[PDB]
Amino acid sequence: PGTNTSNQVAVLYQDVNCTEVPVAIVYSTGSNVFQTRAGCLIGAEHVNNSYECDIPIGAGICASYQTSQSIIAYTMS
Amino acid sequence: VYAWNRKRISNCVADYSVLYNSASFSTFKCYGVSPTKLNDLCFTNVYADSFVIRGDEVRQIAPGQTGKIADYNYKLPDDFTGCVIAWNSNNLGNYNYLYRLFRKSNLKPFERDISTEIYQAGSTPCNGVEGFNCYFPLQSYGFQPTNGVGYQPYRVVVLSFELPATVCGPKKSTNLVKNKCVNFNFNGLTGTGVLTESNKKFLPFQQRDIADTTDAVRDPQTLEILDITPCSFGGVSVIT
Amino acid sequence: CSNLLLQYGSFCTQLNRALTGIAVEQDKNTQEVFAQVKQIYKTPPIKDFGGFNFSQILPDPSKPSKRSPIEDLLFNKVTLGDIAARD
Amino acid sequence: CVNLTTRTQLPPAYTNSFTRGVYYPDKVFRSSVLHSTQDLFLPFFSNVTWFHAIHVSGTNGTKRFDNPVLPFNDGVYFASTEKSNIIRGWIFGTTLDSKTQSLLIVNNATNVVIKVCEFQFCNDPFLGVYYHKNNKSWMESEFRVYSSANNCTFEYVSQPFLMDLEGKQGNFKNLREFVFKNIDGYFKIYSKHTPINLVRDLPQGFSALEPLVDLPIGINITRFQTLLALHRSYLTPGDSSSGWTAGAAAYYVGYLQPRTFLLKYNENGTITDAVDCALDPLSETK
Amino acid sequence: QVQLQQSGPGLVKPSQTLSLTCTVAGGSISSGTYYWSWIRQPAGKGLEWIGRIYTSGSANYNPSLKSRVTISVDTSKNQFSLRLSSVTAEDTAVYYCAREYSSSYYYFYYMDVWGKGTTVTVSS
Amino acid sequence: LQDVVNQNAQALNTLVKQLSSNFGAISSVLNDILSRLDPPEAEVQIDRLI
Amino acid sequence: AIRMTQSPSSLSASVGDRVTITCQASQDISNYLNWYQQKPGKAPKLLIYVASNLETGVPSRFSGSGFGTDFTFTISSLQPEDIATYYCQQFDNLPYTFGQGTKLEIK
Ligand SMILES: *[C@@H]1O[C@H](CO)[C@@H](O)[C@H](O)[C@H]1NC(C)=O
Ligand SMILES: *[C@@H]1O[C@H](CO)[C@@H](O)[C@H](O)[C@H]1NC(C)=O
Ligand SMILES: *[C@@H]1O[C@H](CO)[C@@H](O)[C@H](O)[C@H]1NC(C)=O
Ligand SMILES: *[C@@H]1O[C@H](CO)[C@@H](O)[C@H](O)[C@H]1NC(C)=O
Ligand SMILES: *[C@@H]1O[C@H](CO)[C@@H](O)[C@H](O)[C@H]1NC(C)=O
Ligand SMILES: *[C@@H]1O[C@H](CO)[C@@H](O)[C@H](O)[C@H]1NC(C)=O
Ligand SMILES: *[C@@H]1O[C@H](CO)[C@@H](O)[C@H](O)[C@H]1NC(C)=O
Ligand SMILES: *[C@@H]1O[C@H](CO)[C@@H](O)[C@H](O)[C@H]1NC(C)=O
Repeated sequence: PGTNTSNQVAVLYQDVNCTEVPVAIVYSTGSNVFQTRAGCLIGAEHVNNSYECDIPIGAGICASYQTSQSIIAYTMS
Repeated sequence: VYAWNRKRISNCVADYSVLYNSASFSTFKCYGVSPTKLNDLCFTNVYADSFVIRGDEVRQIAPGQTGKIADYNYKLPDDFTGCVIAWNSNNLGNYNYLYRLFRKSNLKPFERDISTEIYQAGSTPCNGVEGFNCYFPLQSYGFQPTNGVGYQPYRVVVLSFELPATVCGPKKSTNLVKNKCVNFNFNGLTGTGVLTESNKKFLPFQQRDIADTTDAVRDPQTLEILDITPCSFGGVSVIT
Repeated sequence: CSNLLLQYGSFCTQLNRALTGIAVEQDKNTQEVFAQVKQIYKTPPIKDFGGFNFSQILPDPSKPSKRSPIEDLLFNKVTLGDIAARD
Repeated sequence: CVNLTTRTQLPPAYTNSFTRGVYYPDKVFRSSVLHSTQDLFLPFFSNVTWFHAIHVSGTNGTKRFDNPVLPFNDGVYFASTEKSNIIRGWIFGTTLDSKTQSLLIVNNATNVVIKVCEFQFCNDPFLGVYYHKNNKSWMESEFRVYSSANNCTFEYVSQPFLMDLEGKQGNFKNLREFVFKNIDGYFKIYSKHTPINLVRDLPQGFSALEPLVDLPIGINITRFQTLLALHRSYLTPGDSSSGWTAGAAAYYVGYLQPRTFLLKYNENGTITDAVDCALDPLSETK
Repeated sequence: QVQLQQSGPGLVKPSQTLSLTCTVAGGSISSGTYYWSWIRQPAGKGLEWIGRIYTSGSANYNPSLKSRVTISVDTSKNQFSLRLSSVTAEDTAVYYCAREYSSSYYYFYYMDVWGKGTTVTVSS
Repeated sequence: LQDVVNQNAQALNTLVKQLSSNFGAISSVLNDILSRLDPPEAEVQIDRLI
Repeated sequence: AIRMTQSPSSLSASVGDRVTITCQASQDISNYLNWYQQKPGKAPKLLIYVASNLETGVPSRFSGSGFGTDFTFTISSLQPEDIATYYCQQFDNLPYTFGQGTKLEIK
């Protein structure tokens, strides 16, 4: 997100199986690992509600920054 | 060869012309600069290594050149800028020019190994004891005066340098002109343009743009700061 | 270097011609999009306008520069030894 | 010198290095740019040793800590802080037994002298001389426990760069960041004298280094050290005055692990902000 | 044989400014080797250092009195002076001036010569 | 509107920065090449740069 | 400030005995300890600027020893002229603070 808002970054591995990212992998820890058709997303928790797209990712997964303060990814509304 | 000397020369102004006018030199070679254009350039930490080989020298001494003596004693860097010279010194029968015999591992360029330990050529390893089939190193090579070419000694000297210089040549300094389009050769850097006055802080020495074009120069004498601006040029439109 | 470029045909002429054509065509775009009427009309003193107001977009009759606060704000919001661009 | 093998105890402490150790890469002037380059550096946040060997008249019951072995490791950091100008020189080399040329530094006194002699060990021939107010020039006495060598080459003399600034009973004023680098062209040295009000806490302010000297040498260095053990003798055993008593030294150190940095020169020409690249994904993005 | 001799008023009314001066003899105070200090001792009490001044002009004082005390030097006449404002009943004491000498290779600091002192009483 | 200016400026900056590129030659400044190497074998370097 | 505490504040001794007075600083002062003499009706006089050496005109009977925070001043043989008050003083902190004094009397 904007450096003004925060400094928390999340990584996305393109089309790498989340079931195989242990081979791929402070962010290498398993905290909230999500799997998308676009790859493996590490560093953001998953949310179930619906919001407008802010930062596109792939396969309709849109990510945003909402507050404690962390990054979320969700189905685009 | 394995015990060459490194003499660093600085703050010198010598005629770099007789260095090739010496007819005693068998053959003069330069690999990084034009031999005639030796006076113009500015040098930094000139080196004066010296070693001798029995005849078959040029076949082995060259950038990226193999050779048993060359690959076991001293190689030159792949990016090298120097001028090696060679000339016979047989007149100066004399088994005193002792050479290294063999080295187990290749030698990195610009490292000198004085240690002479009899390597374990044979199967038997020993510590401090001459082992079986342990070829003794540092063998004195044949230098009979009547021996033919390829077996005669020489007086080879390699001159390597790096291109903050303070190593001037035989060019006489001149006067300074301000606010005029001139061909300026300030120390190493030369170019054309107009020299103006600019006032900033310049604690770091010498010179600088997005394109790395020079914008200020530290005068070698009367240390101050000048500014370089290109000569006024522009396109011409012919309306008719 | 000037002599050695002479052995490469007319690359420089081609590039210069292309860039000159570019430079011509932008100003052609401007003349086409803006200048569509050849009668510069004079702004009448705004009095009635059926009750509607226009003081924000008409050029200011006060400052000599024929601009408007909307126009001036628009010009000031854009961030472009004479300076030609941001860098 | 060396040590009296008084290796009583060795407490290893680790400290988090904050933004520190940014130096000028090359002597070229720039201003108001964002030039980025890769070179020898130390990471922005790397744990480093805190060698608590500052035994100013002991830590507790003359609890003195030694510093015999310290490997070079392709580049070195250094820092220390103390009112007394006890800091005296650095030693470099692999064997330090007249087998490899060793870098010896003598500071203060008349002028700073740097030597690369091939001596056997620390000679200490005159390291205790005309000190305090003995005010008599006997010159007959010499340092007892060890002898002296003679082989030397490349003597260098200059104005003492180990500047004590203003040695006074202030809050906290002295922090030296003598950074030593080894390359084939020349052994490179940097320094920066900064006043900071914290003694245990390494300052988090963003200072920069400046070049000091260009001494050309291509000798191999594998270990470093510092000998503040001059005037460690009590002079007369009854006198019991080794300066005050024995010595003390911080020699807070660390290793480089080179990387690529992005430095932002300010309007005037100094370094205002530097950022790492591989520190974090945000750093890579920056 | 450097000696320091004091000239003072001896008596100062309450809430007035006490002015003292110490004349240095046997050598010039403009030598950079010395620190010149004022010290005081109340009748029957111990010694309390008041402040020093380096010959260059830099001054330093006991923090408990820094606001009210001012020490100055006059090397052109080889004296230094004290000005202590807001005199109180505790300001009655003998005031000594003294030279301090120190080295840089060894930052030891000691009072190697002292003045004779001057009695200051604060009364109406 | 800002995008057009930004893109043009960035392209021009890249074009200018391209000058500091040795392209495998000895130096990235042609004047250095001229002052260092005589014409008989400097033409190769010049041709690479061109 | 740094507080200095001496074991005796007053003492009476006879001619010829060895007398020892201790001084203790609130925290480690290295060896930054000076010794002063206060004669009856006289100005303060420096006796031991550093424990190792004696100041000019200081009788040889005065010596000092000790380490860290605790230091000792000894008079190997007291004489009637030694009746006086002895003060230790640190200069580790910014103020040149002095001790409370030890009155040495002669029997
Ligand atoms: C990813 O892992 C799953 C594990 O259930 C596997 O079924 C799938 O084929 C994998 N996808 C790949 C390797 O593209
Ligand atoms: C989001 O939905 C998934 C789907 O079952 C569920 O496992 C998860 O707990 C939900 N998270 C919430 C409700 O925060
Ligand atoms: C070189 O020029 C400088 C210019 O200031 C001068 O000071 C110096 O004496 C000159 N060196 C000589 C004449 O050897
Ligand atoms: C039109 O706008 C101007 C600008 O403030 C104002 O002075 C004027 O009264 C307005 N006229 C209306 C609202 O009729
Ligand atoms: C430094 O060491 C501490 C040990 O407590 C550790 O928690 C910290 O992560 C280390 N810093 C790093 C790895 O950057
Ligand atoms: C210096 O080194 C040489 C070895 O080349 C040795 O012969 C000589 O004795 C040395 N000088 C001394 C030990 O004073
Ligand atoms: C220099 O010393 C280092 C110590 O680790 C060693 O790795 C290296 O090979 C040495 N270089 C030489 C002997 O040229
Ligand atoms: C640059 O120098 C000027 C000198 O007046 C100063 O005002 C300015 O703050 C300096 N810039 C810095 C310190 O970044």
